[PDB]
Amino acid sequence: APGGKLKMTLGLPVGAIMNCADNSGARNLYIIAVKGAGARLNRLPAGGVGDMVMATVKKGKPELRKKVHPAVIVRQAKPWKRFDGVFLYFEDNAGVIVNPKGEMKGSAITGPVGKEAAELWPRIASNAGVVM
Amino acid sequence: SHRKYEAPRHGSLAFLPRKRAARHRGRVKSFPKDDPKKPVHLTAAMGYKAGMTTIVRDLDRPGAKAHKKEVVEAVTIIDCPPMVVVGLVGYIETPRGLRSLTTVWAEHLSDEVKRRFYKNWYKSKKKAFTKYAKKYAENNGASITRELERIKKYCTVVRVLAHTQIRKTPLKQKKAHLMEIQINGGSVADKVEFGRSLFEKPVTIDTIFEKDEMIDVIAVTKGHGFVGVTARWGTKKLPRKTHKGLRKVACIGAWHPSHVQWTVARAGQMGYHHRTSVNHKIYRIGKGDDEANASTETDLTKKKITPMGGFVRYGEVNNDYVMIKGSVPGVKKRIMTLRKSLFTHTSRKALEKVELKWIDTSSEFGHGAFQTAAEKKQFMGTLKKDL
RNA sequence: CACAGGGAUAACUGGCUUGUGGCGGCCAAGCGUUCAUAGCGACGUCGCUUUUUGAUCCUUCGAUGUCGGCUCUUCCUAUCAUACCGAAGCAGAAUUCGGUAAGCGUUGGAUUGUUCACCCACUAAUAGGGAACGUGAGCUGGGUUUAGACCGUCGUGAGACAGGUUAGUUUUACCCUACUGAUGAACUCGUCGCAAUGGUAAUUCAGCUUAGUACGAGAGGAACCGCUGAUUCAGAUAAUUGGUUUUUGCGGUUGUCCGACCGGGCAGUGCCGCGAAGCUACCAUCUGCUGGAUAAUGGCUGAACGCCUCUAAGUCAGAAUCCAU
RNA sequence: GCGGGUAAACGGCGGGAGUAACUAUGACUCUCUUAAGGUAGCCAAAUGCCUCGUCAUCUAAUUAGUGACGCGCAUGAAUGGAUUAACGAGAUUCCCACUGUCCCUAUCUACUAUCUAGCGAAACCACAGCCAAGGGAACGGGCUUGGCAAAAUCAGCGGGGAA
RNA sequence: ACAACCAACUUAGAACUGGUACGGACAGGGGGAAUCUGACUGUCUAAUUAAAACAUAGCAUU
RNA sequence: AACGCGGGGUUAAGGUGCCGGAGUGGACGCUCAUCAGACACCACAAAAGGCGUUAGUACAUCUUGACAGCAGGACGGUGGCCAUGGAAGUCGGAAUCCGCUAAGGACUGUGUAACAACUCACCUGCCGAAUGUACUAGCCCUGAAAAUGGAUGGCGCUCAAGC
RNA sequence: GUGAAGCCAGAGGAAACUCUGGUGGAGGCUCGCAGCGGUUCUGACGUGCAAAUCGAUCGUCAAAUCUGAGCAUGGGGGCGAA
Ligand SMILES: [Mg+2]
Ligand SMILES: [Mg+2]
Ligand SMILES: [Mg+2]
Ligand SMILES: [Mg+2]
Ligand SMILES: [Mg+2]
Ligand SMILES: [Mg+2]
Ligand SMILES: [Mg+2]
Ligand SMILES: [Mg+2]
Ligand SMILES: [Mg+2]
Ligand SMILES: [Mg+2]
Ligand SMILES: [Mg+2]
Ligand SMILES: [Mg+2]
Ligand SMILES: [Mg+2]
Ligand SMILES: [Mg+2]
Ligand SMILES: [Mg+2]
Ligand SMILES: [Mg+2]
Ligand SMILES: [Mg+2]
Ligand SMILES: [Mg+2]
Ligand SMILES: [Mg+2]
Ligand SMILES: [Mg+2]
Ligand SMILES: [Mg+2]
Ligand SMILES: [Mg+2]
Ligand SMILES: [Mg+2]
Ligand SMILES: [Mg+2]
Ligand SMILES: [Mg+2]
Ligand SMILES: [Mg+2]
Ligand SMILES: [Mg+2]
Ligand SMILES: [Mg+2]
Ligand SMILES: [Mg+2]
Ligand SMILES: [Mg+2]
Ligand SMILES: [Mg+2]
Ligand SMILES: [Mg+2]
Ligand SMILES: [Mg+2]
Ligand SMILES: [Mg+2]
Ligand SMILES: [Mg+2]
Ligand SMILES: [Mg+2]
Ligand SMILES: [Mg+2]
Ligand SMILES: [Mg+2]
Ligand SMILES: [Mg+2]
Ligand SMILES: [Mg+2]
Ligand SMILES: [Mg+2]
Ligand SMILES: [Mg+2]
Ligand SMILES: [Mg+2]
Ligand SMILES: [Mg+2]
Ligand SMILES: [Mg+2]
Ligand SMILES: [Mg+2]
Ligand SMILES: [Mg+2]
Ligand SMILES: [Mg+2]
Ligand SMILES: [Mg+2]
Ligand SMILES: [Mg+2]
Ligand SMILES: [Mg+2]
Ligand SMILES: [Mg+2]
Ligand SMILES: [Mg+2]
Ligand SMILES: [Mg+2]
Ligand SMILES: [Mg+2]
Ligand SMILES: [Mg+2]
Ligand SMILES: [Mg+2]
Ligand SMILES: [Mg+2]
Ligand SMILES: [Mg+2]
Ligand SMILES: [Mg+2]
Ligand SMILES: [Mg+2]
Ligand SMILES: [Mg+2]
Ligand SMILES: [Mg+2]
Ligand SMILES: [Mg+2]
Ligand SMILES: [Mg+2]
Ligand SMILES: [Mg+2]
Ligand SMILES: [Mg+2]
Ligand SMILES: [Mg+2]
Ligand SMILES: [Mg+2]
Ligand SMILES: [Mg+2]
Ligand SMILES: [Mg+2]
Ligand SMILES: [Mg+2]
Ligand SMILES: [Mg+2]
Ligand SMILES: [Mg+2]
Ligand SMILES: [Mg+2]
Ligand SMILES: [Mg+2]
Ligand SMILES: [Mg+2]
Ligand SMILES: [Mg+2]
Ligand SMILES: [Mg+2]
Ligand SMILES: [Mg+2]
Ligand SMILES: [Mg+2]
Ligand SMILES: [Mg+2]
Ligand SMILES: [Mg+2]
Ligand SMILES: [Mg+2]
Ligand SMILES: [Mg+2]
Ligand SMILES: [Mg+2]
Ligand SMILES: [Mg+2]
Ligand SMILES: [Mg+2]
Ligand SMILES: [Mg+2]
Ligand SMILES: [Mg+2]
Ligand SMILES: [Mg+2]
Ligand SMILES: [Mg+2]
Ligand SMILES: [Mg+2]
Ligand SMILES: [Mg+2]
Repeated sequence: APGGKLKMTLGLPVGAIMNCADNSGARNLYIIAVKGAGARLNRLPAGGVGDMVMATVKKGKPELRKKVHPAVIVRQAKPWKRFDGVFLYFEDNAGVIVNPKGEMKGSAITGPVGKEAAELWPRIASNAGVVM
Repeated sequence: SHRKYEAPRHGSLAFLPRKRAARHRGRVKSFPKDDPKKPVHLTAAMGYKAGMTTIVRDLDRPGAKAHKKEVVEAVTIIDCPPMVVVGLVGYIETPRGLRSLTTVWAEHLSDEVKRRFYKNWYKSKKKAFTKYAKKYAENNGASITRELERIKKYCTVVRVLAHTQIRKTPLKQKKAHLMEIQINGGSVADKVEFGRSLFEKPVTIDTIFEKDEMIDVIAVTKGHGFVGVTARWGTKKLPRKTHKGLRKVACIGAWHPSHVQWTVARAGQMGYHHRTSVNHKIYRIGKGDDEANASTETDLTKKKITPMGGFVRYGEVNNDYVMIKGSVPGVKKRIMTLRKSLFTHTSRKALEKVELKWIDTSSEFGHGAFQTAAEKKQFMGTLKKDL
């Protein structure tokens, strides 16, 4: 789970389907859990841009489907603000498949990537294009 | 049988008598511990909540993510015209607690503070302190000197009776607020001399507090009326198909105790509670006579703290004001009680020196996009009304 | 299906009992390379508990609403995690056992009415229970389930089944008390205070540094202090962002009516865009203290008992504990 | 009574033991009994208890669903079997769309509730109404022992009155 | 074969134009892959059951 | 202990610190519990264990002097017999006799390519009246964990107001 | 809305019967208003407006459709798409 991450508005609860921003062969990612989630009755675990989640591939390559993968949310449509006071949001929700260590399965990232993911995951920062 | 899934209780029992506050003015229930080695000083002050605004500053916090970068922070503004010290109260120790042995008043009291002693000031004879005023003339103030000497001899706690100059605020109220402010430091004789020298004299809030100081704000919170459990205690809403109401608590107690217990959430009064919020940093103490009290070293535009069009539902801050990081209990126009901190501060967040860079002065009445009227005129150009 | 009754008599709570269920102790053959007692542990034996099920029939049959789930509060400890300690077949790391300990937490889902269970996943941990098998004038009605209906087996039949399936009305509070809030007579009316008593609050994790250092042949690999964040909880607040729109504020627009235009009515807010103010969201922001006394343990001095010994007199330190602030 | 017919009359439709160049099973056989011993089909089906049967598929996870399998407690041929386009306010599973069902609640409108003028019931009621423990008909409002305990009241409320 | 006179509506094509909007209110089907079951339309427990129950045509028997 | 309505006296069971009428009555002991105990029926407790009090058995010292707290000695055949480059008491095993000393074994362990120095049993010597072992049973303690807050009846009680 | 027989015309072919525009206006067909009914909210109400109503949502809607008056069947009897 990323360390040093500041509090931000979480846009994607468990059950959300987001786009796959890398070229691993998956079309989307279906979030089943979040790594940092605590315990609270009835509260769905939720994640924001730049934290690790557990996801399954609903549409994509057959040898990527039917499994559980670690993923990192690279952009979200729910507006949130950083310490600079600017509220920002992306067009869609998207994430990338990674190892438990944080290394991407794919080799390229399509579209922009939120700054939090790039700061917290060096592999995503190296593979990313436009950041924020 | 046991509760199936564990969950913490809703709300706190530490604020349990969720009743209306007994008094509108906030109550200082504890003053900072006295230290005779320190110089004599007042420990509290009063002001009026004007509103909130936004500031930008460079954060000085090594190791933090936002270190040496701009941060946007919400701040609160308290209009603080100088208070007037009008009295002294001496307190002695007793096996039953502290008790006031005596109090001494100034020779002249203003109508602002005299209004506090009346319910029907308009139709009264306004005789509040007329007989007391004669004591300064009879026997060359022998009784006044006697009471001051009694306070010096016996009392261990000295407080000044001070009132607000509410007429300098845009408030429609004319009745001033009066309270006791403890004098800390020095001996009891020093405290008495300080309080007596301050008689019918104004004290400004920059002589009491200073920038980057952590203070406490005491006030009565915003009042809501009779409120159900869902908002009053934050309980879970019952399903949509619930008969006879879903905005409730389903079980309000088991069988065997055979009483509704004090720990069960129930509908009732919400808000208008006395609160002592602590650890608020003073970002700026601006002066009323300063025509650019909202200006900055990096923002040289001559502007005052008041937003464009005035503070919504307050007016203009024409007096000295304090800027407090974050929010404080109470609505606008409320009488705020500022108290010195009871804690010892060692964290770098508490000890940081704050240097502002920009203070928002755009309109509070909408999506204000300009900081000054001159900026508005420059951007828009000439209008039809300018002829 | 009916009636007269029965708590003389069953099904559900409670009561006695505790075989059974659960949880401990004593002994210690044996296991544990070596060694009964680090940790297990046979034969035997002493118990505790009433979250199992039996046994009984004391209360209720002129009726105490019968499962489960949801919601919510509190209590218990036989402690899953968190605090501080002691022991190891404890080099480090990770574990295991035990002590003081119930302050604080103990989750999101697939299948199933479930209880129970088992999987997926997160987590510090996903501990076990009570409160009329807590909680139906709180809900719901999925289960049990009257009357309709189908099947299988049984019956000559009407019909039966602790078998499967489908459909099947969930009433009343305005009384008393309890609780949540709100007034208030009497002691002149006010202002400023005190504080008996009652309540009480915080919680856990992560990253950086320590440090690839202590310890290790090596694989590997702590910690104290300090710094920065985050989870759960609590109390506020609305500068900003988002939601809400009868501001029916401005604009657009359908039908119809006022002869057309202008300006309007009606369609219970005609509809649409924007929309200040107010309310409000971990959907937003701010804030959450330290003193004393201790428990287990670690000690000092020091007898009993010429020696020893933290204890007997005395005394130091010390836990998420207790009492205060 | 006797003797024939009749199942689109009511209805019924069986056990045991060996057996194929390793083996498993048993085509085949040996044997006991019936009126006849379940044929064509179909199935953990609204019919199977064991059972959340076994395999495959659907999911991250499926006591659900579907497709297969069948010594089927207890399927089966007008007590109708199997299939079936179209139809169904019938029961069930999944997918897309959709959304406050939910995360997690917030806000707005009307009418109530609310306060007032007027009018104005009913249910129910041994007496009544604060608890803790004890004993007691083994769950007290009254009894015993303690805690305690201050007029008169309003809006809510659903713990108790085994209402 | 053209001109004149008379008469409603229905359809089609083009240009321009604005808020990229136009069945602008009102009015007004969600759809698909399957399983069980009854063929279908129809009928019944008025006041808890609308169903797979009843009926039906067809088939068969007496 | 059985009952008509009354007065006086005396008792029973039970009580006399206060509630509560009557004793902070008298005598001799026991018990300190960071879960004291105090309830005939009766309203909770056991096997097992612990240096407080008493008791039964046996033992040591009896001045020739106990346990605890101390210095010193283990002579001399003795390379004994088997074993060996080499282990003379201290690799391997069966066995340790004494002429001069209150006491010293072919030796209790240490050391060691063989040794030696060192150590123990024991005692002449410092001292100085009570000592060790195993048991028995009184009180107390551990064993002794449940759910609203709580009950030797309550308060409280410790040279008892407990036994 | 769909568009059954019957009918007109034109295309093929060899025949016979194929095809294509139209016409037509059948069906216990279909969407849907009134009527009739009463599925779900297990909504309102539940000392009600009401001893069965109210709202939304639903089934059917050209025929086993809905309905008036007159008449018949009368209690172990009637009547019953049960
Ligand atoms: Mg909330
Ligand atoms: Mg309901
Ligand atoms: Mg504003
Ligand atoms: Mg009985
Ligand atoms: Mg038992
Ligand atoms: Mg053991
Ligand atoms: Mg039992
Ligand atoms: Mg019974
Ligand atoms: Mg009964
Ligand atoms: Mg009864
Ligand atoms: Mg009841
Ligand atoms: Mg559930
Ligand atoms: Mg314990
Ligand atoms: Mg532990
Ligand atoms: Mg607690
Ligand atoms: Mg979790
Ligand atoms: Mg029970
Ligand atoms: Mg129950
Ligand atoms: Mg109830
Ligand atoms: Mg009910
Ligand atoms: Mg229930
Ligand atoms: Mg049901
Ligand atoms: Mg039935
Ligand atoms: Mg059945
Ligand atoms: Mg059913
Ligand atoms: Mg139904
Ligand atoms: Mg207190
Ligand atoms: Mg080393
Ligand atoms: Mg709030
Ligand atoms: Mg807005
Ligand atoms: Mg707004
Ligand atoms: Mg609107
Ligand atoms: Mg307009
Ligand atoms: Mg118009
Ligand atoms: Mg009109
Ligand atoms: Mg409308
Ligand atoms: Mg808007
Ligand atoms: Mg010592
Ligand atoms: Mg001591
Ligand atoms: Mg067969
Ligand atoms: Mg079939
Ligand atoms: Mg079968
Ligand atoms: Mg099955
Ligand atoms: Mg089938
Ligand atoms: Mg099935
Ligand atoms: Mg499902
Ligand atoms: Mg299945
Ligand atoms: Mg199947
Ligand atoms: Mg059969
Ligand atoms: Mg059959
Ligand atoms: Mg046949
Ligand atoms: Mg059959
Ligand atoms: Mg057939
Ligand atoms: Mg079909
Ligand atoms: Mg009312
Ligand atoms: Mg009235
Ligand atoms: Mg009466
Ligand atoms: Mg009681
Ligand atoms: Mg009892
Ligand atoms: Mg009782
Ligand atoms: Mg009663
Ligand atoms: Mg009493
Ligand atoms: Mg009273
Ligand atoms: Mg009510
Ligand atoms: Mg009640
Ligand atoms: Mg009653
Ligand atoms: Mg369209
Ligand atoms: Mg429709
Ligand atoms: Mg049908
Ligand atoms: Mg009929
Ligand atoms: Mg009915
Ligand atoms: Mg009936
Ligand atoms: Mg019905
Ligand atoms: Mg007499
Ligand atoms: Mg007498
Ligand atoms: Mg006595
Ligand atoms: Mg007396
Ligand atoms: Mg005495
Ligand atoms: Mg005595
Ligand atoms: Mg003691
Ligand atoms: Mg004890
Ligand atoms: Mg008794
Ligand atoms: Mg014993
Ligand atoms: Mg003893
Ligand atoms: Mg006691
Ligand atoms: Mg007594
Ligand atoms: Mg007594
Ligand atoms: Mg005695
Ligand atoms: Mg039809
Ligand atoms: Mg109708
Ligand atoms: Mg209803
Ligand atoms: Mg009602
Ligand atoms: Mg209706
Ligand atoms: Mg609606």
